[PDB]
Amino acid sequence: SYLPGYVPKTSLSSPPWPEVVLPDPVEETRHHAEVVKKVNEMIVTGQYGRLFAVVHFASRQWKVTSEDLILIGNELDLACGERIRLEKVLLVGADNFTLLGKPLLGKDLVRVEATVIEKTESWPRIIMRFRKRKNFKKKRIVTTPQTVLRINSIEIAPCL
Amino acid sequence: GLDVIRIRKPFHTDNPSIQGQWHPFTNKPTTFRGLRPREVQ
Amino acid sequence: VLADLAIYEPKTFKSLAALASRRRHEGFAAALGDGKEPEGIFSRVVQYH
Amino acid sequence: MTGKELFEMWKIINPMGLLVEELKKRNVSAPESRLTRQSGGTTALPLYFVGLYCDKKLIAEGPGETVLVAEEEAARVALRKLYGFTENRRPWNY
Amino acid sequence: SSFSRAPQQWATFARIWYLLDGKMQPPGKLAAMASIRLQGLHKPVYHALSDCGDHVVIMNTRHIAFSGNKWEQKVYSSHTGYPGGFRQVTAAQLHLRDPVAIVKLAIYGMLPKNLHRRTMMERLHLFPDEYIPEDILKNLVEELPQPRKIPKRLDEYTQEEIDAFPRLWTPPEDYRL
Amino acid sequence: FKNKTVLKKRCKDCYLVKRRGRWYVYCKTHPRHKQRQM
Amino acid sequence: TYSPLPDDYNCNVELALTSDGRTIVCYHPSVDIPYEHTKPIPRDQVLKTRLEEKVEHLEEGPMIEQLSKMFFTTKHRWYPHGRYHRCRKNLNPPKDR
RNA sequence: GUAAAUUUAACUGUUAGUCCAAAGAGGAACAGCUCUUUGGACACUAGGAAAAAACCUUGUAGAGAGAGUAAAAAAUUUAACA
Ligand SMILES: [Mg+2]
Ligand SMILES: [Zn+2]
Repeated sequence: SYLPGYVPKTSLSSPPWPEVVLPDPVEETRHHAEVVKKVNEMIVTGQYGRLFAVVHFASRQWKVTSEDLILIGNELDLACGERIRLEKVLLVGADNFTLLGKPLLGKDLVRVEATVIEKTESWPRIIMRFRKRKNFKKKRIVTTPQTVLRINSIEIAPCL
Repeated sequence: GLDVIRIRKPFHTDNPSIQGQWHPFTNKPTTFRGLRPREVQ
Repeated sequence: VLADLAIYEPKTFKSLAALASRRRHEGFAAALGDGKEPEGIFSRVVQYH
Repeated sequence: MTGKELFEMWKIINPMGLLVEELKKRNVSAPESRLTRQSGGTTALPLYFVGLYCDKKLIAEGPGETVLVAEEEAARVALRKLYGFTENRRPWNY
Repeated sequence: SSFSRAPQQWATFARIWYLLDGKMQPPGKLAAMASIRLQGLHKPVYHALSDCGDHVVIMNTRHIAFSGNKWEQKVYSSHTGYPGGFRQVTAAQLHLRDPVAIVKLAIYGMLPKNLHRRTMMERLHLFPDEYIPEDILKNLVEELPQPRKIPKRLDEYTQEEIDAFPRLWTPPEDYRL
Repeated sequence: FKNKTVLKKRCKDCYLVKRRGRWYVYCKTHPRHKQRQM
Repeated sequence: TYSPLPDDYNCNVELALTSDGRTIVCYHPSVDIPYEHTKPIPRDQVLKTRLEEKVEHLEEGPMIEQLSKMFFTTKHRWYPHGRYHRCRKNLNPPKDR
């Protein structure tokens, strides 16, 4: 007995993409709790090494690790050799697991530590404007201030 | 003391990868007995 | 940073691709259902105030 | 010491010999080299991933332009993993 | 990965010998995926100055298929520069003369128009039939999936799907047919 | 044949046939009625 | 029974969401190449075994076409360059990691 | 709603003009034609329409190895008649 809505199996009676069934919500939330608890006990025991992070800083996103260097294109009103905490951590990850913020991770969960090690200027940049047959010719030299930060440590805490 | 010249690549890490740098055979499945395509065995 | 993860962290990029594909399947399921089913685990939006 | 590799600081000659000695003294069967992955092979730019297996279980993998150098690199990777000098190890605490 | 620097670099930048089949495939789709693989645009480590191309071995190029009437419509035009060198051959005539010229020309068109195109075309390998030389066969890795689906003519439908497909109309009993 | 854009039957014996991608008026009894669409 | 991606080439990926729903926890242990998926490793009576040292000197055309056939390039890579480019080349390039 | 306007003082330079949309005039209800009027743009930047003055998008200036966008890719296949 054919259902009122049956189509015979032709080339395009059915969608080309395979049918995808999604798991039921209750079993999926239990599975999420199990996976989160597993990753949490990995964090507790310490089965990780050489964490990396994606950190929002100075309108850019830097993929930093420990013992790293980054060059910020502005002055940071800090003395040299000064230890600061980078906070807007978009991502932290290791081998075998990563943690993803929505869009930012918890400050209790992850810390990034950086150190102002250099306050410098950039090499001179030339701005020249030339429009022809109109005697239009203009030159300028700019030197953008810069700050070199060394990323010291990336630490995570068991809070999932 | 370093030169005020052009700095390529405004970041410097010595350990760029932790999960292993991509090679072509990353994200490629293995085959029974490692057979090449159209191997007569 | 997405290209950086693609080159140097293939497992983190695979996890991101799996998350994106799972969100796609949630979107297709919601559009197909068209009713008031549960919104999905990863289709939830964290609101800020 | 920060940015350098173990066999960049400590030069060795026979990583396969060191590996079989370590596995013998920690009571592990002798490793077997197998061709996990292979590209080219007849050309002037081949690619060989050789895997070192122990009791049918992978312990190391290594790339090379020839089979012998791939096997040597796999031995070095095995030594690294067994000794704790892996690239993704925990960084030094300052 | 804990590789040494030189083996790690070699493993990242090594070349792969992809395999591809003709046999009722459209040469434009063949040429699109072959062009991606020849440029190296399938690699996340791609850069135009990094020479990251791969070898592509296309076989059964004699059995390609054109959608529509392209076998008679499509014209390949060339000019031997002597006055009167203007030659225009249809796609049928070009396929009958050279079994690999159509796929070669399609890939040559889709490759970028710079000085790297000839190097990429040297890494391209085309064979009209099932025969491949032995060294290339021992080089091959990853037969790629075909773009088309080979629409499966009437006589190789098995009886199970034949009688699973329902009957749409009842004919009169006195019709000759 | 005569090249025409509009084809017109001039007899009761003329017939329109589409051959080699073009319409034709063929007449067996009056061969002057042969017309070729262009 | 559902996986967003096939789980047999890089890592066994499992996605999870924390109880507050504020962060996404990914677990991806690497996959290992199976032993059965691998392949086993490839393998004058009276005088010396005199070392077979012949080096035939090919002229430029044959040498370049042999190199081009070997490395799958064109001839233009193998043709030489002038003193202007040779002395413009930087012989002490900068080196990062 | 906004912040400019008039007057007073002192002068230069521009006063050989192009296309587009609209209302017209002359010519052939020709012209990358000529003549007025209203309005744009160009003679200043950038992105698009293939190249590109005049069409479309967009203007106020720098550094960035960040992000959201604007305009932005042509579709069509036709003749049986008792
Ligand atoms: Mg004019
Ligand atoms: Zn007639």
